[PDB]
Amino acid sequence: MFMINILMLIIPILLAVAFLTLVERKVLGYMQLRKGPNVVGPYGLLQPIADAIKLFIKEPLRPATSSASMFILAPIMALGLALTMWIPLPMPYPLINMNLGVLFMLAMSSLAVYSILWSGWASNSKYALIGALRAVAQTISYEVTLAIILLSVLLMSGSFTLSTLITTQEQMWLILPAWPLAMMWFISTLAETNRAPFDLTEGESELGFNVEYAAGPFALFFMAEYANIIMMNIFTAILFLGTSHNPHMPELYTINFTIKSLLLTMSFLWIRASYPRFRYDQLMHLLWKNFLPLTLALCMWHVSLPILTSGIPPQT
Amino acid sequence: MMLYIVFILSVIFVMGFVGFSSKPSPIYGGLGLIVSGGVGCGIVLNFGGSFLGLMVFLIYLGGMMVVFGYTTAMATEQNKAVLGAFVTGLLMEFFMVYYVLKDKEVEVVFEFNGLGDWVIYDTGDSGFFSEEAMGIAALYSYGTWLVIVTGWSLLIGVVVIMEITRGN
Amino acid sequence: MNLMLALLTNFTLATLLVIIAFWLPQLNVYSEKTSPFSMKFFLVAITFLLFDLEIALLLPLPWASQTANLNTMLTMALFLIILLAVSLAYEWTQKGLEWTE
Amino acid sequence: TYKYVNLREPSMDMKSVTDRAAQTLLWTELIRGLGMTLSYLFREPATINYPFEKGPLSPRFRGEHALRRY
Amino acid sequence: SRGEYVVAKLDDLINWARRSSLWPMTFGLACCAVEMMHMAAPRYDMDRFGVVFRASPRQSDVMIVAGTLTNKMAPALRKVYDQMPEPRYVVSMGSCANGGGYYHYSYSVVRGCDRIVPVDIYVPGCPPTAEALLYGILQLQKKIKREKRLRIWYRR
Amino acid sequence: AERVAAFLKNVWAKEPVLVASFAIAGLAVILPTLSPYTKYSLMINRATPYNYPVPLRDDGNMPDVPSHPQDPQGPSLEWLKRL
Amino acid sequence: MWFEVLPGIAVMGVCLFIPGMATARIHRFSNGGKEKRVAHYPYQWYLMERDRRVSGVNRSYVSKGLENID
Ligand SMILES: CCCCCCCCCCCCCCCCCC(=O)OC[C@H](COP(=O)([O-])OCC[N+](C)(C)C)OC(=O)CCCCCCCCCCCCCCCCC
Ligand SMILES: CCCCCCCCCCCCCCCCCC(=O)OC[C@H](COP(=O)(O)OCCN)OC(=O)CCCCCCCCCCCCCCCCC
Ligand code: SF4
Repeated sequence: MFMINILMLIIPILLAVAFLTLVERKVLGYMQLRKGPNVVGPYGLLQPIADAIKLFIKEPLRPATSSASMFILAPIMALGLALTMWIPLPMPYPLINMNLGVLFMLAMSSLAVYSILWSGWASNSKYALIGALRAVAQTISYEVTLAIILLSVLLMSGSFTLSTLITTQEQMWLILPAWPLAMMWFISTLAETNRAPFDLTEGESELGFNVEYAAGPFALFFMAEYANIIMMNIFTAILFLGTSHNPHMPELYTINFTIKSLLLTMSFLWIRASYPRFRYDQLMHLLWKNFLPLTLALCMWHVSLPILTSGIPPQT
Repeated sequence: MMLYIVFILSVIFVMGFVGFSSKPSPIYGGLGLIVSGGVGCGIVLNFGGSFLGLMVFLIYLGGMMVVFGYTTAMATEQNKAVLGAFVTGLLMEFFMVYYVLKDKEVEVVFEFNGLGDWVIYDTGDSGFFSEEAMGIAALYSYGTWLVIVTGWSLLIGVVVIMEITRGN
Repeated sequence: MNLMLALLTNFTLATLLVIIAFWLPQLNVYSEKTSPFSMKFFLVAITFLLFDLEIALLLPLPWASQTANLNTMLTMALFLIILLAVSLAYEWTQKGLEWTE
Repeated sequence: TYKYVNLREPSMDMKSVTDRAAQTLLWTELIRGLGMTLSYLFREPATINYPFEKGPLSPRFRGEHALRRY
Repeated sequence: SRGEYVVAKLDDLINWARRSSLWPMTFGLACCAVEMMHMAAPRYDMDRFGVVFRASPRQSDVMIVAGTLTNKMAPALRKVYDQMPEPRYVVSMGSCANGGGYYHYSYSVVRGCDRIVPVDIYVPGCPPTAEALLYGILQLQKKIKREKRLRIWYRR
Repeated sequence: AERVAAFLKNVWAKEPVLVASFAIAGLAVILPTLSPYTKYSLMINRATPYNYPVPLRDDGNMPDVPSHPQDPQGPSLEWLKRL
Repeated sequence: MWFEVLPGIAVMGVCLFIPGMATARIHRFSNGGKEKRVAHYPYQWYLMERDRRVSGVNRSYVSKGLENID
C-alpha cells in the first residue's frame, strides 16, 4: 500500500503545479484590470493541459554543450529533489515520519543549488555562466537566515520533528510570539525560489541561467521551481500557522491546512504584481546588513527567553 | 541482499574515490566526490548516526562542495593517465571484494573479516533518547574548551582569508 | 525501506520525463538546422562557508537546553553567536560586503 | 511660474523619527502598496469579448480603400 | 478502429494544443510595437487567448515583426528566426514589414520582411489597430487548426 | 546627559535596524541574570527522569530515603504542579 | 469578474487535499483502523516489537487485552 501512497503524493503535486500556472495568470490579470485565460476551456481550465502538450511535442535545442551530461543531470536533480522535500510533511500524517524532518528539509534544499550551477556549465556560454554565479550566490546567502531562523523557532518547540510543531501550536499560533522571525522567514523564502522582487534570473535586462532550455527540459525546471513554491508555503503554515489536529477527524486538519497553504501561495502571486525588482547588490545588502544582524540578535534572544521564563519545551 | 546494505554502499564509496582520485577534469572530479559524500552519509545513517549523517549533506555537500564547484566554474577555464588510473583502481577493488566474499577473511596490513557488518551491532537498547544526540548536545555543557578554540579558529579564518585575497 | 522507495520513485520518475522529453519530439523529423575571474563573487562563497560552519555548531542548541548546567550552556551559546556577529562586523568595516570597484 | 518637486526638509523630532523607524522596520508603505493591488482584484476588468464584442470606432475611421459608384 | 481515424483525431489533439498556447516573440522595431502593446493591454488582453505577453526566442512559437526592418537589422532578424525551435510561424505586422510602406524607396530599408524570412500572415495598416492584429493572430490559430501533419505522414 | 541623547537619536534615525539588533542582543545577555524564574529552569531539568531510579540497599540508618514511592519522604514535585 | 478565478483555485485546492486525505486513510487501512505507530526512540521500538510477539499473528497492531491473560 505504501507504493500507492507515493503515487497519491506525486501525481497530485504535479497537478497542483499545473493549475497553479493558471491561477497565477488569472490573479495577475485581475490585479491588472484584465481577465487572463478564459477561452481554453471554461474559465481557462484546459489552459494548463494545452501548455503541457505543446512543450512536449516541440523540438528541443540541446546546443553544443561542453559536457552534454550535465545538461541532462541538471533537470533530473532539480525535479528529483523538489518531489523529495514533500515526503516528511505532516498533512497531518507524514509519508515518512522522520525524527529530524526539519533538518532533512534544510539538507535537501541546499542541494538544489547544483542544478543551477551545472546548467551554467552545460550551456557552454560564458555569459550564461555569469548568470548562474549570481543565482548561486543569492541562494546560499539567503539559506543562512533560513537555518538560523528555523533554529530560533525550534527553541520554542524542542525538536526537529515536523509533527511536534503541531503540538507546540495547540494553544496559539507561533506567528504571535515570533512575528519578527516570520517576516524574515517569508522574505527569505522568496529569495530562495528566485521570486519577485528577487527574480534576477528571470529578470531580463540584467541577465537567466536556464535560457538554453526549451520544450520538455524547460518544463522540468519550471515544474520543480513551482513545486518548491507550494512546498515552502506549506512549510511556513506548519511553522507559523499551526492547525489543530483531531485524531478522529483528520480530514478537518487537511482542509484548514490546505486553505492556509493556498492563501500563502497566492501571497507570492500578490507580491509579484505589486513591487519592482531589487538590484543584485541591493538584495545582498538586504541579507548581510539587515536580516543577518537581526537574525543573530533574535537567536540570542530566543536561546535565553525560554530559560528566563522557565518555558523550555520537552525533548520528546 | 538487503542485510549487506552497508557493504554495498562502501563498495560504491570506493568506486567514487577512484573516480576523482584519477583526476578527470575538475568538473567531473567534483561530481564524483558528491556521489561519494552521499554514499558516505548512507553508511553513517545505518550505524545509528542520524544527526552526523545529515550534517554531511548540509555542511559537506551543501556547503564546502558547493564552494568547490562555485570556485571551479570561475577559476578553472571550462587522457591515457586518467583511464589507466581508473581501470587500475577498479581492478584492485574487485579483487579485494572477490576475496573477502570467497573465504571471508583478508589480511592486508590489518585482519579484515567478511561475515557481515551486522554481527557487531549492540543487542540491547531501551532508552527514551538518542545517544548520538545527547553526546553532541554535550558540546555546550562539557566542551567549553572545545567551543572557545573552535570559535576563535573560525573567526581567524575570516581575518586570514581577507588578508590573503586583498592582493595589495 | 520506505525512505529508499520514496527516493527511487522520485528520481526514477524525473529521469523518465527527461528522456521521453528528448525523444518524443524526436519521433518528429524536423529538417536539420545546421550551424574573467571575479574576486567579489569568490568572497561571497567563502563568507557563506565560514558562516555555514558556525551554524553547524548551533544546530544542537535545542537539545543543549535540556541540561542541568544551564548557566554554562547559556554562556557558551551566547559566545558562539556573539563571535559569529563579530565576524560580520569585521567584514562590514573592512569593506568586505561591497560590490563597487 | 515653477514649483519644487523634491525639496522638503524632514523633521527631526522624536515622534517623526520614530514614525520613520516604524516604517523601516514594519514595512508600512510596502503594505500600503499591496492594498492598492488588492482593490484592483475586486474591480470589474476592462476586457471586451472579442470577436463577439468590438472596440468602438467613429464615422471618420480610415480602413480599406474602395471605389464607389453613383 | 481504422488507422485513418486515429491519425485524424491525433492531428486534432496536437493542433489544439499548438494553437491554444501560441507564445509570441515580439520584434518591436517601430511604431507598430505600440499597437502590439495595446493588444496586451486590458482592453483586448491577448493573454486570455493563451497568447503570453512576452516570450524568449527559444521558448516561442511565433515571431511578430512589428516595425521597419532596416538593412542594418536584417541579419539579426534571420539569426533569431533560425534559433526558434520548431514549429515556428512569422506574422508580418504593418505596411513597413509587409512591403516597406512609407520607406519602400529608401536605401536603408528591406522592402518587406518576407524576403528575409518566410511569412505566414500579413496584417495590413499603418499601424494596424490592436483589434486588427488580434484578428490576424486568431487567423493564424485557424491556419494551425487546418494542419494535417499526421494525416500526410500516414499516407507516405 | 545631552551627549547620549544626541547620539542615540541619530542612530535611531539613520540606522534603526542596527539599533534594534543591539537592544535585542543586550536583553538576551542581561535578563537571565536578573530573572527570578531562571532557578526553576534548572529544577525542571533536574526533575525529568530519563534514567531508572536504582534503589539503595537498606542498612537501617536511612530515614530520609522512602521505602515506597508514595511515602512522604524524598524530593517532592508539588512546586511544579503549581508553577 | 474576480470570482471567475475561483474554479482554478478549487482544482489546485483539491489536488493539495488528496495527499493529506490519502495518507490518513491508508494508514488506518493498513493498521487495523488505528493510527500508525510512531517510534522515534529506541524504547518505543522495543515495545512495538514486543507487541508483534504478543499478537500471535505477526502484526504490531493486533492488540491483546485482558482476555489473553489467565
Ligand atoms: C521584549 C523583548 C522584545 C524583543 C523583540 C523586539 C522586536 C522589535 C521589532 C524589531 C523589528 C522587527 C523586525 C522586522 C524585520 C525587519 C527586516 C529589515 O531589515 O527591515 C529593513 C529592510 C530594508 O531596510 P531599508 O532598505 O529601508 O534600509 C536599511 C538601512 N539603510 C537605510 C541604512 C540602508 O526592509 C526590508 O526587508 C525590505 C522588504 C523587501 C520587500 C518585502 C515585501 C513585503 C511584502 C509584505 C510581506 C508581509 C510579511 C508576511 C509575513 C507572513 C508570515 C506568515
Ligand atoms: C558581556 C558579554 C557581552 C560582551 C559583548 C562584547 C562583544 C560585542 C560584539 C558586538 C558585535 C561587533 C560589533 C562591533 C562594531 C561596532 C560598530 C562599529 O564598528 O563602529 C562603526 C561606527 C562608525 O561610525 P560612523 O559611521 O562614522 O558615524 C555614525 C556611527 N554611529 O562607529 C560608531 O560610532 C559605533 C559606536 C560603537 C558601537 C557600540 C555598540 C554597543 C552595543 C551595546 C548595546 C547594549 C545595550 C543593551 C541595553 C538595551 C536596553 C533596551
Ligand atoms: S507600418 Fe506604419 S505604424 Fe508600423 S512601423 Fe511602419 S510607419 Fe510605423
